[PDB]
Amino acid sequence: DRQPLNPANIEARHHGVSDVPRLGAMDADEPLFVDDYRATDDEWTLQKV
Amino acid sequence: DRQPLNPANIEARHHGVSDVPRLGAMDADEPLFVDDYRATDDEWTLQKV
Amino acid sequence: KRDEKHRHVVNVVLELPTEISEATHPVLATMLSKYTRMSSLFNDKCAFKLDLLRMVAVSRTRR
Amino acid sequence: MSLQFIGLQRRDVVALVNFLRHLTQKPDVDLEAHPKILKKCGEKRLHRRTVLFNELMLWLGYYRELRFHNPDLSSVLEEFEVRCVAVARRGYTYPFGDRGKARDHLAVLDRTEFDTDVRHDAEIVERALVSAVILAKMSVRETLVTAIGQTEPIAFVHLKDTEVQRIEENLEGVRRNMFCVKPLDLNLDRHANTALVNAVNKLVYTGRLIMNVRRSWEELERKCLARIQERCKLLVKELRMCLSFDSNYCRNILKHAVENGDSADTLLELLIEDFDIYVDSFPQS
Repeated sequence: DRQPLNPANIEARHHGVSDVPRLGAMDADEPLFVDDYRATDDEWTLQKV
Repeated sequence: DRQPLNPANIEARHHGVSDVPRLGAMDADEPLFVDDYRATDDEWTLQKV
Repeated sequence: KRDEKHRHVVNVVLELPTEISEATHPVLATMLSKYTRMSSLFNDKCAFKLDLLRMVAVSRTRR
Repeated sequence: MSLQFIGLQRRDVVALVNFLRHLTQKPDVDLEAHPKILKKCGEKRLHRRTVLFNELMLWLGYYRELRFHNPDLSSVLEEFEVRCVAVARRGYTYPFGDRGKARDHLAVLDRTEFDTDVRHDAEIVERALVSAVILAKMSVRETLVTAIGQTEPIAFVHLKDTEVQRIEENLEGVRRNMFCVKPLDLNLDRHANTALVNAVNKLVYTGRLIMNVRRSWEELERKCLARIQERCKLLVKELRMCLSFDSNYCRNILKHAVENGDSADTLLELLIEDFDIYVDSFPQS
């Protein structure tokens, strides 16, 4: 959006449990859900290359 | 008296009703009784002049 | 009564045909209770259908 | 004090005194908001002068209980002062992008001092709050709006949207009931935010609480004095029809205008003190 999405206040997503509003907000621009895994700089380098 | 009367908790007025303590306050100096129609400045300068 | 809410959601939001219902499907029998309490979002039926698909998938997993 | 009416049954009287006894326990404290306590004054069943006199006595008891229940302002102002000094110290220790634009807004934040009146407090907290929120926006390096002649909106920074809905629900509950307090079970401190952002969030919570309390109290007192003055005008123009002793006594006690709170106080005192004179003038049932 116009503002940065820096802190962990915007991103959260479950898997396997019923979560309808993350599907209702799917294609909306604000929340940007994430899979709760931060790849290290090694896999980051691998993805980059 | 010795005290400034600008404490507005000393002043009251009643007209056309049975106010006995106002009639007790004849020749009394502490509670001043002033009508609840304060004069504006235009009718103040006329009184002055 | 909540029966009208159940039939309304299963015939308008879900478009589930008649041969499959909460008397025939236990995942609907456990998701009706969480589909009543959602008041809005009824214009976008597709999100409810996708949630129902992923719930009936995750109920039928051996892991 | 016996807030004594003239027309209703005693169940209505003890219901009204229970209502005024338990204003602060009740939420949404407004006479227009509560229908049944307003229409229990006896509309369309009694005459006009009696229902208007009972509505006047209802509004005067209402304003007496509004003055009675003490909106206090010491703790909120001292917490605002310690919090504004704390966020100023958190602003000096924090590294921003540029320092002059942060510096004069910090200097604005150093000039947050108050008087004993509260008329200027509700306008100085908005400049304190826009300075605090632009420090919050420049501390994380987010793009603030820079239109010509544009103001920054008083917004919470870096919060979850359900937490925004919960805190605005609490502030709306403050806006409905000024005396009652609903506890903030939510903790504002989050590990995913800087301590400066936590300080600004506490500042904006305190400042919005101050603004909502002052605004709600102001509109309530202006509304109730306006309705009292309209009611007493209706009484003095309806008492012009009868020219008796007791009707003239009621006109002379309804002569005193109600522009001040103590005027309403002494009007209620000398209305209920000399009650038995004018009561025969009004028609009952």
